[PDB]
Amino acid sequence: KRPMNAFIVWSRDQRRKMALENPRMRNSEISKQLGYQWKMLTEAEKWPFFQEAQKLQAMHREKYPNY
Amino acid sequence: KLRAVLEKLKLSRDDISTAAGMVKGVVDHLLLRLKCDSAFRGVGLLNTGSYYEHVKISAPNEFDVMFKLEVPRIQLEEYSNTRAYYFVKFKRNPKENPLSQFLEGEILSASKMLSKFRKIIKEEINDIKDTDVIMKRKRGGSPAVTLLISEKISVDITLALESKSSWPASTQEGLRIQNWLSAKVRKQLRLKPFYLVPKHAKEGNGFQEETWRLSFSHIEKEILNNHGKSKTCCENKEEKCCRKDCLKLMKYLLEQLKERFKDKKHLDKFSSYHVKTAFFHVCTQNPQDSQWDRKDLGLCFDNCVTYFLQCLRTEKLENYFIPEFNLFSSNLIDKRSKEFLTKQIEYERNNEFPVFD
DNA sequence: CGATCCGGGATCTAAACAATG
DNA sequence: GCATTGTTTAGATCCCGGATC
Ligand SMILES: [Zn+2]
Repeated sequence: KRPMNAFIVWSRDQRRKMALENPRMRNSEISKQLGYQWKMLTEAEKWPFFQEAQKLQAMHREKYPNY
Repeated sequence: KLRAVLEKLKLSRDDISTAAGMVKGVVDHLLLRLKCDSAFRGVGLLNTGSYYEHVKISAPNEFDVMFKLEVPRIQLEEYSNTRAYYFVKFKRNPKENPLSQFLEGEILSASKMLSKFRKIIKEEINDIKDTDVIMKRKRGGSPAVTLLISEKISVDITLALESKSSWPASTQEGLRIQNWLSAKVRKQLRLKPFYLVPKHAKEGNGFQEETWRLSFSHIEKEILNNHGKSKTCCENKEEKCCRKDCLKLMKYLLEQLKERFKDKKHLDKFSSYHVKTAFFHVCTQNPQDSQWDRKDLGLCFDNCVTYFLQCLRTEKLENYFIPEFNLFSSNLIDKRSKEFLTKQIEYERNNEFPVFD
């Protein structure tokens, strides 16, 4: 499995904590709202997620020579 | 597997572009200043070698440029029973053939004409000052004028005689490519002229040097650039053949080995022609595109090694165009160098050719 | 000539790929 | 399996030297 880019690392938690409070059964609408939210965060609000994705590929790129 | 080794052999696009630029600039001016009623007036350019055949490796620093002469009505007398070296005689007296000043008696001076040829070149390379040019000394035997441009880019120029007459008796059973390519292609290919280049090195007493060597370098270029049993092999991504890739790595194998033994030792004195001729017989016995699938890169390579190994193991590799002529004849190479060569490859083959990296 | 078109190194565009009910 | 954003590559386009008439 290709490592999780900063969007997926951020999208796994928010979709859950939204679908609990929101009553939308479809994930198509919920994902549209997540992309709406990720496109509105500040670069400082997104930097730690980039650091996390770098640490993800840190032990997936030099431990698995496949891409 | 070894597919990554090719990336360390691809010529830089800017390297070939700048190198061929200065090479063309010297060649055209040299060719332009040539052909001034020295019977050279009809010299033509013939592009041969590992570059124009798209098998050049490492860096593009060497070129194989051939100058041809359309000398007509030539009668050839076979030298001894060599089946490859020939006297250039003239069929009839009346026409006053252009190279008549180079006629000794009834044989053509392969030495006087070649020295005159180098004379015209050495005169005019000095005059041009656009590019630094140094003429390498004629190497003992070498029939070629080796020019050295500034910072490598060596150019090997071989004066050749074009003969639009039919091929010889020696080539009658050669070019056995009927199941491969076509029997129709062979006829189409045989009608094309054959060329005459001065003999490359000493053999025998060292005199009677008026012998000439047959050259089918243009033939090797055509079948390499149209190499598939089906006409569209390599036209599309589907069914891309590995043919060129096999003798490419083969040339890198031997090229790599010659450098390795830089002790002025053995395994020397045989060029890529043995690799190219061996790969030629490989494609003969493998006349199907299915056998040369791209996925089986290591397999078709291994089959090409196998035939080279067997050519070594049998100690006989005949010229493709001339069957009797043996490039692995006992006179040409001692059996120990084949023992030398087979020792390496077999080690390198099982141990994955460690000299590549 | 030069007009054209092919082969191959160079470079681009596109779709597939990751987590998720 | 839907719809998002980012990364990665391969399937494709571009570009140029050679070549034949
Ligand atoms: Zn092919």
